[PDB]
Amino acid sequence: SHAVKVYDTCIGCTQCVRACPCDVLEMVSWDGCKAGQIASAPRTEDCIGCKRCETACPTDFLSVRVYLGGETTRSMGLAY
Amino acid sequence: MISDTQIFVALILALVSLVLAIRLGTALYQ
Amino acid sequence: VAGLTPCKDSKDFQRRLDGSVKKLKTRLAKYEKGTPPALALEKQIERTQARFERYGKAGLLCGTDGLPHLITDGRWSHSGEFVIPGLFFLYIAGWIGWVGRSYVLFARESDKPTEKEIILDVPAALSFVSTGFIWPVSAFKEFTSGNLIADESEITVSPR
Amino acid sequence: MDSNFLKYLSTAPVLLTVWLSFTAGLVIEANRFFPDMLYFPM
Amino acid sequence: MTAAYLPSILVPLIGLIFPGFVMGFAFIYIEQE
Amino acid sequence: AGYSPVPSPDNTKETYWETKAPSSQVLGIGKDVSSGNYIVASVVAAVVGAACTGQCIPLTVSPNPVFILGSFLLPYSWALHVAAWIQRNNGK
Amino acid sequence: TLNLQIPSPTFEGSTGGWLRAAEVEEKYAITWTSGKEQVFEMPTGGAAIMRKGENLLYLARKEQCLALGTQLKTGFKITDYKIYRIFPSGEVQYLHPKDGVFPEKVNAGRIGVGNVSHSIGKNLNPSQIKFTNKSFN
Amino acid sequence: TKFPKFSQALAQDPATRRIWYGLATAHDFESHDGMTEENLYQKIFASHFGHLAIIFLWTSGNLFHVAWQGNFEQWVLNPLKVKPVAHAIWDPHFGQPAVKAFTKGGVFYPVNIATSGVYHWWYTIGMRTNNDLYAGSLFLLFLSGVFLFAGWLHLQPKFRPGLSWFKNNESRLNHHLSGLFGFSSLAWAGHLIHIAIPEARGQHVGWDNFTKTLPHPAGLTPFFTGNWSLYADNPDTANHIFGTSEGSGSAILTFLGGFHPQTQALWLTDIAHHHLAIGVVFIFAGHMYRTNWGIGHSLKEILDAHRPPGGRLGAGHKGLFETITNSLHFQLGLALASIGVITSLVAQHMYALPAYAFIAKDYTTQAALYTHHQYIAGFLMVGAFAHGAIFFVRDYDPEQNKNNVLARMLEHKEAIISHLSWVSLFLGFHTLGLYIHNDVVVAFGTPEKQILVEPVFAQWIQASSGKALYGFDVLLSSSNSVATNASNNIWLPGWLDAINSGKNSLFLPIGPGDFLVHHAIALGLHTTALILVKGALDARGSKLMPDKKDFGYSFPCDGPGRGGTCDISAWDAFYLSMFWMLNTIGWVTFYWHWKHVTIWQGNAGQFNESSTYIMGWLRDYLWLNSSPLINGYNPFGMNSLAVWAWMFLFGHLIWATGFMFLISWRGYWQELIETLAWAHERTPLANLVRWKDKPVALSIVQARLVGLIHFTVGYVFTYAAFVIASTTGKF
Amino acid sequence: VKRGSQVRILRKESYWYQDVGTVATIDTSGIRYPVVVRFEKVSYSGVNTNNFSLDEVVEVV
Ligand code: CLA
Ligand code: CLA
Ligand code: CLA
Ligand code: CLA
Ligand code: CLA
Ligand code: CLA
Ligand SMILES: CC1=CCCC(C)(C)[C@H]1/C=C/C(C)=C/C=C/C(C)=C/C=C/C=C(C)/C=C/C=C(C)/C=C/C1=C(C)CCCC1(C)C
Ligand SMILES: CC1=CCCC(C)(C)[C@H]1/C=C/C(C)=C/C=C/C(C)=C/C=C/C=C(C)/C=C/C=C(C)/C=C/C1=C(C)CCCC1(C)C
Repeated sequence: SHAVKVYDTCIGCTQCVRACPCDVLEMVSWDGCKAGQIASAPRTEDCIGCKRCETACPTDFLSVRVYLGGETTRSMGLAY
Repeated sequence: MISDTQIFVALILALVSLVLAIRLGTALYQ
Repeated sequence: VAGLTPCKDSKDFQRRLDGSVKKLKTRLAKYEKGTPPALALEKQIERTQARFERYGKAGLLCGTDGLPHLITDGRWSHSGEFVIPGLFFLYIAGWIGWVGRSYVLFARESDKPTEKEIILDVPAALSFVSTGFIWPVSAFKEFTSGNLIADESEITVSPR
Repeated sequence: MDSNFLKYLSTAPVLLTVWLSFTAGLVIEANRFFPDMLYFPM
Repeated sequence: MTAAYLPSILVPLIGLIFPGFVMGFAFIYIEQE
Repeated sequence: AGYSPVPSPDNTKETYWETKAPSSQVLGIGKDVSSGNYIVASVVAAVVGAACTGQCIPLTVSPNPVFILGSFLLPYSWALHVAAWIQRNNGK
Repeated sequence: TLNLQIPSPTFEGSTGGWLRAAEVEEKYAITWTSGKEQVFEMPTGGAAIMRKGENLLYLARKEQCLALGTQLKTGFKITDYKIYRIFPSGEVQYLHPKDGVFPEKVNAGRIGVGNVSHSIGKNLNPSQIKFTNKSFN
Repeated sequence: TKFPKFSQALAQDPATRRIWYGLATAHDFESHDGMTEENLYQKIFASHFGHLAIIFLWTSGNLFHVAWQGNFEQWVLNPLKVKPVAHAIWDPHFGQPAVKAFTKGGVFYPVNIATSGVYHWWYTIGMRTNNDLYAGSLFLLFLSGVFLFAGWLHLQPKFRPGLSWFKNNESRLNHHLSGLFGFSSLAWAGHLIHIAIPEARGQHVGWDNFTKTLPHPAGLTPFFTGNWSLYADNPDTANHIFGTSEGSGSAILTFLGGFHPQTQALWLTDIAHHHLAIGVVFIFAGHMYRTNWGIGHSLKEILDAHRPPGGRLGAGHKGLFETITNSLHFQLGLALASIGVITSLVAQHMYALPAYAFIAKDYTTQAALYTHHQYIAGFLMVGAFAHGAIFFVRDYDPEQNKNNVLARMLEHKEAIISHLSWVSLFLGFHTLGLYIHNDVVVAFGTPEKQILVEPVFAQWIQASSGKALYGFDVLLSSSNSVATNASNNIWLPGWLDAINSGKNSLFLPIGPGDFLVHHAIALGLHTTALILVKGALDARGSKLMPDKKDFGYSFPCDGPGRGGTCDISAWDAFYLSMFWMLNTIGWVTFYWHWKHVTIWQGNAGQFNESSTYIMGWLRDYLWLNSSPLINGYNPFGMNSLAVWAWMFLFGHLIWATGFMFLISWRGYWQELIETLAWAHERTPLANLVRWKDKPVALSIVQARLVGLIHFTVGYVFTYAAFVIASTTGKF
Repeated sequence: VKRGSQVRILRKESYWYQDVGTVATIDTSGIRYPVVVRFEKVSYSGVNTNNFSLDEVVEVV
């Protein structure tokens, strides 16, 4: 599957979580940002690689990165 | 001018080279 | 003379002139005298003859094909072929670039630089256009005063 | 003249069109009165 | 049996049999668990 | 970082230098030669090479082997004079 | 848990529905309660009528299920949509509102997965992680 | 699945992407699962052995087919009149008209006429009978077998080399310079003296004769006495009929210079002397680096020591030793660039200075060889830059290359790229502008208004080499110059005879058309270099994707996030540079072919006059010379050029097909294939059959590659057909 | 660096590397990247603001 990673530049805006067509990103608690929340990628096996999370990211270069890796049915979005 | 015996010797050498090529292909595939 | 012959005394050049004039005269033979077509073709013939005569007297060199060739090596006998025209270009181009850069800085120090760049302040633009006539000394003055070249630590660059 | 109309004339495409038409006219008239100049006369 | 028969004996082989067998074996190999 | 160590020849030293001149290990077998020796060698090599080159400039169908050999001293003199500098600025 | 007896939104049928891969590998389901009988757009194509009460729908992709859920949440004001994944064994799983609350808002209990303790500029180089098991993080 | 045994990520793919990517990544060993450095190097070693075996088998097949189905024995008699046949044709699709049309070469069965020049090459070497070619083919088969066995053996546990051996630079350099290059050229000189020259003089020398036949009447006494000049006395007369003893001499080593009159090629004695000299030079060069003894250098020491004290290069060449030795991609790029330059040189020099007898009069052969080697050169240069980029992505270690030349290149990459872009725009703007100016004036009927610049610089170089056509009187055109007086009695007579005769391609006369096309070539080289250099330098990162090295070399994109990131990879830079490289080589070969065609028909004025505007190229080169090719077959019959006409249209077809993949992108096809899969699954009597790999559309990078391959095949085949058919139909 | 001060960016991955921005606020709570810098030049993503650490910004003269 694709490898989705989050970095400390995260500000907890949550737009990455709201932009994901699947449910791959969720907000968890953190102390490194004013919002007190950081993005996490627990369901990375459902990622398709659209990079909508990357698009909906306001930090200078992204706090969330999608590295496209091995392809599966779910990653390829094959309904057949 | 090139005789059938000459062509057959060439074919035998080609077959030997094919056997060696198969051996090398196996060894590389490993 | 360099590797070719002067165009003023080239049979190929004379033949090309004769061919052009003969084509024009053949076109003219089918038009009544004094009609606009006849006058236009006669003027074309005159222009062709004047062009060939001027090229011959200019000192241009012509090859076996009968067409003028340019010696763009630096020879002063052929400066008018590339160097002096090139100097005129460089003058005009530096004028344009200098005034454009000046206007860019002027708009940079404005309330809305983008607005100044899409909707121009033509009084200031014409001011800079006028300034552009001594761009060589002005550009060198900028360079020596250090207002032209930016420091390596003040220009954004991608990571290695 | 209306200042808004003057700003509209100052807009980039209008100025580019006018300036390049002026330049084309300059070159065309130069070639009309001094044609076939393949060289700087020296 | 002269060498002049070798083209007619071989070209059909090299052009239809060798490709067919290679394609079949490669298919079996690529689609195999 | 997992690359295998790069093998180098025996007695391979560190020749990197940011000083005014290299360390004189750059000159190898001639590291102990004197700067005056290098100067005299360079001058003699230049003269002999120039002479032997002039003796062969209009090359004939049968050039002299000794002149051919000595003509190679003109390129040699360059290295020698460079070495002279190096050895003068390394203390010798 | 999922109740397989919930009625469906009286769809008229389409060629965009699930296929043999749904019966062989995975088939997703979405259940939601509606206050009235509205008309919504199927993620596969066409219009359907949702019922007053509980509606169960079957799709082939989690993305289709979540697109339908987003349509319900935004177009309508239905936010009680639950998503499940069903295998041929019949092992229904629960996926979308995993922790009963949508991921867009933090909730106590979640553990960060895939978080890195530096910026992207601090990643190692492939030369540094070559012929080694190190990770570029 | 276990198809891509080297990648579980592909083996577990449920689609056809697994098969495609297993095909396309089979030879990227570094990326394979569990690949160690030792295994990598040993596999590369064995693969090199196999590649050498393949080359030997290919040359053996050429020799065997020319010996069996060829007309070599009746070609060596009248080489200027007989067409050399490559191999027989056996196609069960041919009609009787096709068989009759292809029955040529003096044989009685359909044949292909060779355009490779192997006939001339072998004749010059000394091959005269078909038995010689057959023996050569046998030996090359034996050598292929030997190298295959070597490759298999060096994969065995007790014979697998170690990395301390693979990274031993000094010994490999010494052996390659001394034996592979030096002693190999010395052996070629020995061959040319013992076989080629006696064979060219009508004396058969072979294994049954060479141990009793003296290459020179004096034997080796002149060599072992120091009287080496005795080996240059009595060269071949100007009336020597190649292959016969009439007019022959006894010299074995000379420096006559120029070309043999009858054969119109370089003297074989000159070639032998050349090879002997470079052999001894290479043998000397191969004793430079240190090995198991104390003498020699160490490349690490030299590299570290070479740092200018001014500091304008920083740390100089410190760390480059380790970088190059540990990066196979750096070595691959260096080798590819050097081989590309050398093959361009091979093309440029082999048409100006033919070395094989009567090759110059085989017009189609010469054009085919030049085009072949120029295209190979461009491919190799593109590969060199691609592997430089791959090195930057994968093998570059900044800490190791702390402030050396490489790090400085990366530091001012912006300046480099911007200046390269400026020079490209400069060249393009002004070259295209001059071409359009000429087009418009000629169209309006005023060709005298064209801007025609005499290439006085190139003409000056020609005059310096000794061309008296242009009046410059510089170095060798001047009879009182020191340059002339120095070589007047060694090679200058013959060299001047060659240069100042219009019978050859040596320093062809040039004009404003040559000037303009040369600046077009400069534009092409600079723009291809721009694309490749930008790709290599931005491979590690850019302002858009400052972490590209994490994603690698050939990822598809980074999404539509920051305004769009299509083609943001160094692989994509390569993909575009391949269009530009195909454009530049097309220009080069167009120029070469048109100039030489006009010279061959004797109407060089046509080129001199029409090369100055693009309509001239479109009309007097393409349109004019495509007639015989497109008439290869027609409603009224067919001839042997029908195959080339068919391949012409084939190239057009595949080119336009590549346009499909290059313009149409994935999403459309993925949504179409979805409907196709639905249809197959719901069609009765066909749903009984089911795919084992889910049918998916091609990936983004895969589609780019496939379109590029189709485009390149169309390019190459179309121009091959055009060049060969037009040359063969005009002469 | 204080509020309303010109600071040059020193983060290499930043669109504004070696560029000047204005500090809008500095959070003393103890977060990883306290300072907030506003720029006139918009980035590729369209954002003209970012959060930086105190070691990635240098005050200009
Ligand atoms: C390079 C190899 C090759 C060879 C040797 C042949 C040979 C043949 N082709 Mg051609 N063909 C080829 C490539 C080749 N083709 C390709 C690449 C294409 C695709 C464009 C075609 C497309 C093509 C067409 C469209 C036609 C031919 C036909 C023919 C036949 C010649 C005309 C004739 O009168 O025969 C015909 C007379 C006969 C008596 C035919 C007997 C053939 C026997 C039965 C062959 C044995 C098959 C073998 C058992 C299969 C083993 C399968 C295994 C590998 C898995 C002949 C059998 C013509 C034909 O009639 O084909 C049947 C024909 O119409 N070919
Ligand atoms: C001897 C020199 C040499 C060597 C040793 C290598 C080695 C390598 N190259 Mg390659 N490369 C070379 C020359 C070389 N290259 C040249 C000259 C170029 C410029 C064209 C390139 C451009 C290049 C790129 C851009 C890339 C590589 C890559 C690689 C690596 C993976 C190879 C791979 O994927 O195989 C591929 C396997 C194949 C079977 C190739 C299929 C396609 C070929 C071209 C066939 C198409 C022609 C068609 C079949 C003909 C039809 C005929 C018609 C009549 C119908 C490998 C280390 C890749 C890599 O790993 O990079 C990190 C990579 O991305 N190379
Ligand atoms: C009627 C003939 C003609 C025409 C239509 C053009 C048209 C053009 N020229 Mg010009 N050019 C001509 C004759 C002509 N040239 C001649 C005879 C010469 C020889 C002297 C040149 C030398 C020349 C150069 C050296 C350059 C051009 C460039 C250009 C293009 C952009 C110019 C520009 O943006 O100016 C607007 C001005 C600016 C944007 C300011 C910056 C650029 C100018 C040219 C700087 C001038 C001063 C500077 C100190 C010169 C240093 C030159 C040195 C590095 C060699 C444009 C297509 C430029 C180009 O192709 O760039 C890719 C370019 O750099 N031309
Ligand atoms: C690589 C060189 C080469 C090439 C390109 C060809 C090409 C050809 N040969 Mg072959 N041939 C070769 C070497 C080669 N030959 C050698 C060395 C011999 C002597 C043993 C022969 C003996 C031979 C005969 C007797 C005949 C042909 C024929 C033919 C034609 C049809 C193919 C065929 O029947 O092959 C059959 C080939 C064999 C049975 C044995 C040789 C096989 C070679 C050694 C394979 C080499 C593979 C290569 C190194 C690597 C492949 C790369 C991979 C990516 C595919 C065709 C023009 C036939 C024809 O119709 O000619 C007009 C024919 O009658 N060849
Ligand atoms: C004298 C000893 C010797 C010799 C003869 C060779 C020979 C070879 N080694 Mg080397 N090698 C040596 C010592 C030697 N090695 C030592 C001591 C080591 C360990 C330190 C190695 C380690 C080593 C490795 C690790 C590898 C090699 C490889 C090779 C092969 C290189 C490819 C090739 O054939 O290029 C042929 C090149 C030439 C014939 C000359 C250069 C070509 C230029 C362009 C000149 C062109 C000439 C002429 C104009 C062409 C026209 C001809 C005709 C068509 C008209 C080659 C067979 C590679 C290989 O393929 O292994 C199987 C390889 O991977 N060697
Ligand atoms: C004929 C087709 C064509 C043309 C004209 C160009 C032009 C260019 N390419 Mg190339 N390119 C092409 C095909 C072409 N490309 C193809 C098929 C590909 C493969 C995808 C590429 C891929 C490619 C890459 C990857 C790169 C280039 C680059 C360049 C530049 C090279 C320098 C140059 O020549 O500047 C001179 C400029 C020109 C020749 C174009 C000027 C056109 C006219 C004459 C100008 C006047 C306009 C006129 C006033 C408009 C009036 C109309 C209006 C009223 C509507 C230039 C912009 C490089 C670049 O950008 O370098 C800076 C670069 O990186 N190209
Ligand atoms: C002729 C004769 C005389 C009397 C007795 C006899 C019965 C023998 C009778 C019959 C002989 C016969 C039928 C001979 C047959 C000849 C044949 C099959 C010849 C074919 C030869 C093929 C050859 C080389 C192929 C070489 C291929 C190579 C390197 C491929 C390279 C490789 C590739 C492509 C992938 C990786 C592995 C490797 C090996 C590096
Ligand atoms: C000797 C002689 C005879 C006649 C008179 C004349 C004046 C000509 C005189 C002098 C001739 C001279 C000096 C000729 C000069 C030729 C030269 C310098 C040719 C060089 C061409 C260079 C080329 C391709 C370079 C290609 C570079 C490439 C791929 C680089 C790729 C790389 C990249 C992109 C990243 C790092 C790794 C790597 C592999 C280095």
